[PDB]
Amino acid sequence: PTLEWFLSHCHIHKYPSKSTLIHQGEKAETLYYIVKGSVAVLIKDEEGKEMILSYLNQGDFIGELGLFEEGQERSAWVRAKTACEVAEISYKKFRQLIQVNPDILMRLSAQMARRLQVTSEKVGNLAFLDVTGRIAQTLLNLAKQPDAMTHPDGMQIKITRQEIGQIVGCSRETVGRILKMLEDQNLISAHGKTIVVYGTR
Amino acid sequence: PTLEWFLSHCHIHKYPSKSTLIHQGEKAETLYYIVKGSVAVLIKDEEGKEMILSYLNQGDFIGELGLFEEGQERSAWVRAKTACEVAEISYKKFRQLIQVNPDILMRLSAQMARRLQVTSEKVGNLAFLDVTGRIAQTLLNLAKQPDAMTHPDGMQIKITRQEIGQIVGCSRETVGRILKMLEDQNLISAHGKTIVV
DNA sequence: GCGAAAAATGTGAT
DNA sequence: CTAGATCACATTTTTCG
DNA sequence: GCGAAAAATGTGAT
DNA sequence: CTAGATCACATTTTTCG
Ligand SMILES: Nc1ncnc2c1ncn2[C@@H]1O[C@@H]2COP(=O)(O)O[C@H]2[C@H]1O
Ligand SMILES: Nc1ncnc2c1ncn2[C@@H]1O[C@@H]2COP(=O)(O)O[C@H]2[C@H]1O
Repeated sequence: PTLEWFLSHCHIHKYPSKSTLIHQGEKAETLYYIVKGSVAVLIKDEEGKEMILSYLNQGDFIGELGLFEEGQERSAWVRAKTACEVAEISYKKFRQLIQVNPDILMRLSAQMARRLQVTSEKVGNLAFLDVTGRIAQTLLNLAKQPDAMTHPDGMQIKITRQEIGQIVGCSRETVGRILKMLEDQNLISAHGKTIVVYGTR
Repeated sequence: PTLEWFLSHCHIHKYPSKSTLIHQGEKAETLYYIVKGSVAVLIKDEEGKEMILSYLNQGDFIGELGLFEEGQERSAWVRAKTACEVAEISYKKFRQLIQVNPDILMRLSAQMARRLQVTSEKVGNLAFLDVTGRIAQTLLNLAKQPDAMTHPDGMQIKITRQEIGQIVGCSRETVGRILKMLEDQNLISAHGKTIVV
């Protein structure tokens, strides 16, 4: 399949858990593709707080927002979540490749298009909702996220309050008090391993 | 170049001051092109409010997200800040134009990455800044803009308080109560006009 | 599948 | 314990015929 | 090159 | 008016050699 033409030119490498895959600011060097495992992508403010903006899992393409112009600094931080294998090709060679088969360039644009639907939703969520709203919404998202392991009354996830405050944009104390709130209503069962129960699965 | 070959196949239309060229929610088929004019992409909440998620101008492709996922919704709302001239091609045709001269595709994919980029910044200005912070860089970015006039020494953009309010995500009454404060803290001077120094 | 050490947490007036 | 929202309604600024 | 209506605004506790 | 951040350390639970 078309993928294998790229995945052959693209050098697979092992990256351990927590291993800072890409750093913000550097200069657009390679094009990356996750052949096993997962990744987190985050930015930080005036200086200090990091905020997650997306994860990405098997089959995505990291760092492609340079590719179409020259001299772009890295957009943001990309830090491995679980250990993963991120294969890669040099920008210059990607282009030459695009012409010998452009239906992978097609496949890239797909991700570069959907990621902005998701991201424009985010602006939505941080402008129109309040933290309880964002949290509730996010838990549903994460249930959808491939990470989840089923539990006989809803999708299970083992994430942490610190991280929710980080995706949600709020101090982890408020995560503590709201996750408690949605528990004393039966929307949530929660001990480190959280299960947001919506019935159906 | 690749541009004039591409365009030709596009029914060209002249939408007037504040038309609605894409209603959010509806069906996707048209990949538009502003051959002249300017757009304001919005998102709206079922209850009253909206957020100016982007300005788009001449040269920009529009309604591009449908194209790879067959069967979809029109992500947001495109309105019209001035009389424009927009071109149009059926997606399934555009897809054929891809597979004969693949340069036009790049030009959209590049239109995207720059967007993906500026929007991810928007995300952050919301999770990290004061209203003052926000209004402030909004008065800066609004000067890196095709429609702003190089006033005596600096940029003179016109844009109203409710307008800045929609971009920022803050109330109108705060916006005014605040930007005129960036005047004592001599960063701007205004009067309908916002003569960012 | 350990248990020492490393990380996450939560509670309240302002 | 601080930032920014929410009240109507005249005064004020802007809109082209 | 000028006059109505029309958009937009400011404020002030809380 | 009202929502959440927040300071600081006991205590609880999750990571890793
Ligand atoms: N909003 C976003 N959503 C998803 N991925 C993003 C977003 N912003 C940046 N990225 C990714 O993060 C990478 C960091 O810089 P690159 O230009 O290498 O490529 C970027 C994209 O792969
Ligand atoms: N983040 C964004 N920045 C700029 N324009 C956008 C953004 N999100 C959506 N749009 C544009 O608005 C269009 C709405 O309909 P489409 O999804 O067809 O395609 C969308 C884009 O062209």
